[PDB]
Amino acid sequence: MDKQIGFIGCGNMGMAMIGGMINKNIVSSNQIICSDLNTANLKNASEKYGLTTTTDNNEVAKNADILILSIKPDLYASIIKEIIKNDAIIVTIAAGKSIESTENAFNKKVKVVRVMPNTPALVGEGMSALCPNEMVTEKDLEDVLNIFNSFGQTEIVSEKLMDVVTSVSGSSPAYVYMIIEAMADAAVLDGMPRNQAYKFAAQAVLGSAKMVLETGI
Amino acid sequence: MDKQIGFIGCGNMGMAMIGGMINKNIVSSNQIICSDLNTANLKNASEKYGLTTTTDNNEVAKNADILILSIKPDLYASIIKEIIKNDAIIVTIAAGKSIESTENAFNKKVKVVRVMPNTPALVGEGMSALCPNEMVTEKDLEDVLNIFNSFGQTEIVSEKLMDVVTSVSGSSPAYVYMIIEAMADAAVLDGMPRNQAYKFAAQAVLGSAKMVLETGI
Repeated sequence: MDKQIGFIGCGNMGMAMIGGMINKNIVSSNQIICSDLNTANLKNASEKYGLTTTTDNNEVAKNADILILSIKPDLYASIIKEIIKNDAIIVTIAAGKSIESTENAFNKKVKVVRVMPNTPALVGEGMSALCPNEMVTEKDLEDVLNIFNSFGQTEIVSEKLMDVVTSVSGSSPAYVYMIIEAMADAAVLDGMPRNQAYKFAAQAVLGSAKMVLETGI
Repeated sequence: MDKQIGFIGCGNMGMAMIGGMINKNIVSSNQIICSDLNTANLKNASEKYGLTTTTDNNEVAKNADILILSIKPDLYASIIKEIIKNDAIIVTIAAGKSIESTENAFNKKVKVVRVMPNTPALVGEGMSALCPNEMVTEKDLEDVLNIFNSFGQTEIVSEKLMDVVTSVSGSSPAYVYMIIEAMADAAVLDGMPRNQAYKFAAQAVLGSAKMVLETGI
């Protein structure tokens, strides 16, 4: 896409999203601008991707066709705008704040997509739940999906199920770590080196999950 | 590679390997020849990939620089050759037969790589253990790794650990199905549609496993 992408917040999750978009050739680095409250994060974004960085959240929002907000739930009210483009798509992540809440911060009729991504986005295997408001068009939604598809899978869900979404992704790590450790320990006891054992176990788990994902619904 | 690839056996696993190699541009379909005892399998290979098929296992072996054997463990002794190229790499899959055993069937000094792949190769997320004999060169091994890398991960293991390899991949499906079902059921009880619930659960598991695979050894 020829869209300008703006990130308010560029810690681990922002970096993950930018990495996906570049890896999948969805946008070029010269189409991305970011801010963060932490200077080390700006430095990391700049040095890794070569994108435009700024200390002014207004410079990010000024030209952004898609504006991604990845800040503390507690900071939302503060950051949220008269400078945003009239047709900008606002994307809120690490949902803890509803679409209603975000609409009432901008006041006006604004396009909003509330998203709940998860940690494995960091390795290109995220699961992202998206919920658009009524201002978002079919093409607008397609653009946001293309972004989240670049580092994981995506699903459209009602806002009422976002709680259920958090539950799934909050539980998975413990469940997975337990079965990987079990398989890896059994292998180590049978003579396999530990680093090799974890690789076999993790990839075995990943492959079985992919089988379920792709075959037998 | 400019190598001719030969498959004796082209059921699910052969099809998986061919699909990976084509998907990753490792070889073109015009570099692949296959046989199988089952006519429906030959038909499937031909119609899906457009490769050369034959009812003669000798025609497969005649020109193959890499010969992949994916038949019944019970059929190995029968199929195994004076026609094979002098420098051909013999790849045995679904290991139940040792390198020693395969060497003694060919009689001569033959290059052999015993491989143990697993079902999720079918979806591009296999875990393959490889063990070469002393005739295989560094470049020979690299070529075989490139093939198995095209539908999964790979590891070089001693033959004594192949038993451990079978154990890991034989146990994973039950462990994974149990945690995916658990997560999916909890989501369904909380109002999420079942097909959506399985997608979230499976991708959550896949992502956590990828995190272990990539970060923290």
